[PDB]
Amino acid sequence: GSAVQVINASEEHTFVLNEDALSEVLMRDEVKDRFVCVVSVAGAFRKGKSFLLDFFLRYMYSKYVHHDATERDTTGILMWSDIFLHDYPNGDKIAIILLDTQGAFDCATVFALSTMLSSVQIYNLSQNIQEDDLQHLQLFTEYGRLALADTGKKPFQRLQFLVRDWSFPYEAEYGALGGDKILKRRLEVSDKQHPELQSLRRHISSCFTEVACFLMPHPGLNVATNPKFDGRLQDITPEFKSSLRSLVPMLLAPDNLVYKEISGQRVRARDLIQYFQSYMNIYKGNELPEPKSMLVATAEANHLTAVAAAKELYGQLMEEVCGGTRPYLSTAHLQTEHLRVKDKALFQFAAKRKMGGEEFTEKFRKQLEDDLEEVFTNYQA
Ligand SMILES: Nc1nc2c(ncn2[C@@H]2O[C@H](COP(=O)(O)OP(=O)(O)O)[C@@H](O)[C@H]2O)c(=O)[nH]1
Ligand SMILES: [Mg+2]
Repeated sequence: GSAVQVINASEEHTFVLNEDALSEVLMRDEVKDRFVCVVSVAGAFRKGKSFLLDFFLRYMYSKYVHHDATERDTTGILMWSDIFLHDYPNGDKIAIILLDTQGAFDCATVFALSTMLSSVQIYNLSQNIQEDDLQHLQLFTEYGRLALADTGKKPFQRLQFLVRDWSFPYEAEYGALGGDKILKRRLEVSDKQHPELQSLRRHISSCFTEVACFLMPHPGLNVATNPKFDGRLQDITPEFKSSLRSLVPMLLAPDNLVYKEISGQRVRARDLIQYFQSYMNIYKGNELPEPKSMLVATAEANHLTAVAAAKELYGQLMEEVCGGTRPYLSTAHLQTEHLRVKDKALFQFAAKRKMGGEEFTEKFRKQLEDDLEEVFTNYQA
């Protein structure tokens, strides 16, 4: 059809990455600018995830495109082949990504990826915001708390508690007005004497730019209880549809378009392909052990990305000004000219600022020099 959803990982029995696959799309000339949205939905299998998404399209394909008319046996996460570009004026230039968790679910421990990798997380919850649901949000409030000391800047931007089939609008009215009555409660109250480490209601704010909750009307017994739905639009309750119209926009079009911001700085799309394979290593270990750091893995991709960011620059400053149509023959101070570009590759490397440590970071520029300086010791003399 018009577009497909590409797998990124599998599971049974290992936990492969489809490196090419992810790469075979992000690298399209949406190589940029600003990965960003990066909107994801996750949570309870068949609490209607891959459906809220399916309206994210049949209602986005038409504010970015035609402005009027017109995981079967594997987990991992989805990406739609289509991607939604923008913008100007003071932008950006922004690609738009949709991920839809799925597959081996029986929240099935692949909500961290789909959150580590996301500028807008939609925790797709049912009935109520329970405590168990609140307990899956631990391994970030610590991971980030470190980072809070470390980077100094809150990782994670927006988490959207989405309550599907909320059923007492008389206490709290459907939508954002009541999303933030219910939420505010359940992060007061049982912060008072009741649970132990889930008392991370105290740390949450710090680790997210925006945390907000939304309450959905039950759609209807006919959608809820039917195998392979289509019917018609009437077949859905008006209360649902009226909510979408407040929902989907609320999230989409800028500035509800949320900038993916590692360290404290936006990121292009060509760098996701890094962050994707980086985390994914220390997930089920790549060997055995987890988690909390995490901060090892984020920094180590926070960093190796600037290397490849300031190595592309090297060539694309050297073999043009210092080579190519006037090639590889002595001057004898192309060296002097190469020092310049090497310097540029370091003087303009320290873009300010990534993160990871001190002896941990500069470890890399040690290997920029020794990987930059390996053209001075070249090529065929
Ligand atoms: N109760 C309820 N059911 C829904 C809602 N939205 C979709 N469904 C039903 O959920 C099923 C599909 O869920 P789906 O998104 O594919 O599974 P998931 O991706 O794993 O969450 C179908 O029966 C839909 O009728 C909702 O808001 N409430
Ligand atoms: Mg699904």
